[PDB]
Amino acid sequence: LDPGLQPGQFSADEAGAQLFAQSYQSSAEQVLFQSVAASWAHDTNITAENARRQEEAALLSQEFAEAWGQKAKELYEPIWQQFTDPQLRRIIGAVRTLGSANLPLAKRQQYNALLSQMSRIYSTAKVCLTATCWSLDPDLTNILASSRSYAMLLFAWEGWHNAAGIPLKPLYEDFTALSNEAYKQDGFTDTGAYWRSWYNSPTFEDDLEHLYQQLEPLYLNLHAFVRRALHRRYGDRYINLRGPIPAHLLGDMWAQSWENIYDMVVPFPDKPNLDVTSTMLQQGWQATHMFRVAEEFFTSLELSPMPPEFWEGSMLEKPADGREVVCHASAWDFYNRKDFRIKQCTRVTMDQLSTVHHEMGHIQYYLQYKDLPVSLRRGANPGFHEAIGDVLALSVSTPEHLHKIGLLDRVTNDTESDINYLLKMALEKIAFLPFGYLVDQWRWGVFSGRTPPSRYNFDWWYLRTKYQGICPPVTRNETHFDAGAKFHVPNVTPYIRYFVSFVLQFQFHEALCKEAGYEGPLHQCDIYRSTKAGAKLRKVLRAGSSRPWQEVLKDMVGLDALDAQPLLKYFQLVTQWLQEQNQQNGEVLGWPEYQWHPPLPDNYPEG
Ligand SMILES: O=C(N[C@@H](Cc1ccccc1)P(=O)(O)C[C@H](Cc1cc(-c2ccccc2)no1)C(=O)N[C@@H](Cc1ccc(O)cc1)C(=O)O)OCc1ccccc1
Ligand SMILES: *[C@@H]1O[C@H](CO[C@@H]2O[C@@H](C)[C@@H](O)[C@@H](O)[C@@H]2O)[C@@H](O[C@@H]2O[C@H](CO)[C@@H](O[C@@H]3O[C@H](CO)[C@@H](O)[C@H](O)[C@@H]3O)[C@H](O)[C@H]2NC(C)=O)[C@H](O)[C@H]1NC(C)=O
Ligand SMILES: *[C@@H]1O[C@H](CO)[C@@H](O[C@@H]2O[C@H](CO)[C@@H](O)[C@H](O)[C@H]2NC(C)=O)[C@H](O)[C@H]1NC(C)=O
Ligand SMILES: *[C@@H]1O[C@H](CO[C@@H]2O[C@@H](C)[C@@H](O)[C@@H](O)[C@@H]2O)[C@@H](O)[C@H](O)[C@H]1NC(C)=O
Ligand SMILES: [Cl-]
Ligand SMILES: [Zn+2]
Repeated sequence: LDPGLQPGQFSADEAGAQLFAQSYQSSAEQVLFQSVAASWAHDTNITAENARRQEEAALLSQEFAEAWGQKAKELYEPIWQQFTDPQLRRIIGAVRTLGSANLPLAKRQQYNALLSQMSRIYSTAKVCLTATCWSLDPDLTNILASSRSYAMLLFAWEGWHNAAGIPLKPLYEDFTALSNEAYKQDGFTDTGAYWRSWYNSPTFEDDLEHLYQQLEPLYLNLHAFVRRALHRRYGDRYINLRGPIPAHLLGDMWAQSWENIYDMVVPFPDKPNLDVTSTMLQQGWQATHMFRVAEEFFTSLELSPMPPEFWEGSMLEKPADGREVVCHASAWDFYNRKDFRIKQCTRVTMDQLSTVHHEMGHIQYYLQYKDLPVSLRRGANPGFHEAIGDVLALSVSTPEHLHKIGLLDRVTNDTESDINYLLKMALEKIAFLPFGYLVDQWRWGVFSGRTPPSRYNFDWWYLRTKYQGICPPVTRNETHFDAGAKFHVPNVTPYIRYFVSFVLQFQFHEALCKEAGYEGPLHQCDIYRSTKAGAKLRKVLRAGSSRPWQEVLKDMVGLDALDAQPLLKYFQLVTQWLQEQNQQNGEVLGWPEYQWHPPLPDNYPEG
């Protein structure tokens, strides 16, 4: 590690602790910058040489983390817990936390290579027919979204899970052992405990569970209604009205979002067609337009536009030249207060439009807190970061806002239209809740040793059935590693943030709508052009992680805790409607025939 990047001396009291933190953050900017740059170079251009460079960049970060970490522990370890300044307690608490830098050299390199190999496998995995091969993004995504052929959907589902999952398992086991080894030397019982500590709530898991209890009836009812619709199209052989839904029929590879089957479930088809995708295509929208339209919403709020460095540096389309990339969307902070980028293999679609806003939400956060000390450049909690863009997308997707941007010709205000809109939103937002909740439950069990390699898939599918009410359409066994077929698992990034942001985003929406002086039903609010809503959001963004999230929430929303009530109020009309539909249809809520799996199609597997 470069002499300039190494730590000096500071006194072993609270006041020396203050000066230590000041120089730490000064050197960290350059280390973070070269780390992110090396990751950028790789994720936008997956080569062995670029993986190597990224790995050597991670080693440097680990040396850095070691030097300042050992120093922070040398001076402050026994005393920093009783320190009077709680913000200093945070930063020093984070510097005494070495992570992977706790590993000896050989194991650091082992760790770094594993992250690189898992990433490459997920992002370059393909499903071959017999010479031509389909990628996840766009090919398999498109199939799952628009094919209504059972065997074609199954081919894509099975192919993807087999191709991504199977080779990942050995590497995932080794990663887990080394991640746990690293973080246990930091005093955590396992890596899952570390991840959970970011929410600093001794009661985190109980709070989440109480939240899910309130939300579960909404899911059960959406599930039953949707399953009925699928039965009408796939028949009695492939759909069990008292069983779980096959996992490949819900419009999405992970059955995590159901918006793509909206056309099958829409209650009042005579009302404006709220799936704007075809209108976008008919009008000739491109990635560029999508990002510009999203930017303009942000500026209508008197938030920052994207800087020139964003437009010149970002990757907004999947490259056409022989180049493999990580296609999964991400927002990037280079930690030089100048470069900020999005990397997204953008598709011309309504859900991709929401994704664009979601990604730009991350960037906007980066722009607003760029002048904070480096350690305070995070969300109030990770869920805050995830909720920013979705909140704007809640406004954008209202029929009225879509009309304003030329994506919907007619404007209607009636109970039929509302039911249509709220159902579409439920398929996006309510359908996700079980999945957003279950992913880290699985992964927390893995980290704790409750779920050993011998039960990876067994436990995955237990949770998938328990929460989502779905079943794999083909038989799985422990050779399969179906969790590794989801991006966030091999890319070693946490998931509970998304369950938190799905609750949080309706809390934010309510507050910004009230702040904008909007008096109507919550699901018809559009905060577009509300500078008052903008100023209120800006305060949250400019705060970064400088204050406990409970206080930031309180200032914004009026409550210091997560709360499902604004989500419930938002969906009240369709919740009551779906209940009534199901009772009139004499549906069974849930999947009592838990053991049920669909048969194979007659000509499986040949297409
Ligand atoms: O860029 C990311 N994170 C990206 C993932 C990533 C993490 C680490 C390394 C590399 C990449 P994403 O979550 O923007 C990338 C995207 C977001 C998304 C999807 C969608 C969407 C909407 C409708 C239909 C389908 C998808 N909308 O937004 C993501 O991973 N989403 C999750 C969960 C999700 C789903 C729906 C949704 O509305 C929001 C979130 C998923 O795809 O499974 O991190 C920024 C950041 C910085 C500091 C602190 C916290 C977060
Ligand atoms: C779509 O329509 C709804 C419903 O509109 C109401 O009911 C209809 C059947 C008709 O009788 C309408 O004339 C009637 O307004 C609209 O929701 C309503 O918005 C109005 C105006 O913003 C609200 O009135 C306000 O109510 C507050 C108290 O909460 C007062 O302080 C204000 O002075 C003002 O009177 C009304 O509460 C609200 N009604 C309901 C049931 O939610 C909605 O605005 C409209 N949406 C769009 C996009 O046009
Ligand atoms: C993708 O990464 C590779 C490195 O793996 C880049 O190839 C280098 O490009 C420079 C300048 O063109 C050459 O001087 C080097 O000799 C190349 N290195 C190797 C190992 O071939 C390549 O430029 C990147 N592609 C894109 C589009 O950015
Ligand atoms: C796990 O399963 C592997 C493949 O699955 C099997 O073949 C497919 C095409 C389906 O027909 C399915 O019913 C079968 O389970 C097997 O090749 C492998 O041997 C199994 N692993 C173990 C340890 O038994
Ligand atoms: Cl998280
Ligand atoms: Zn995100």
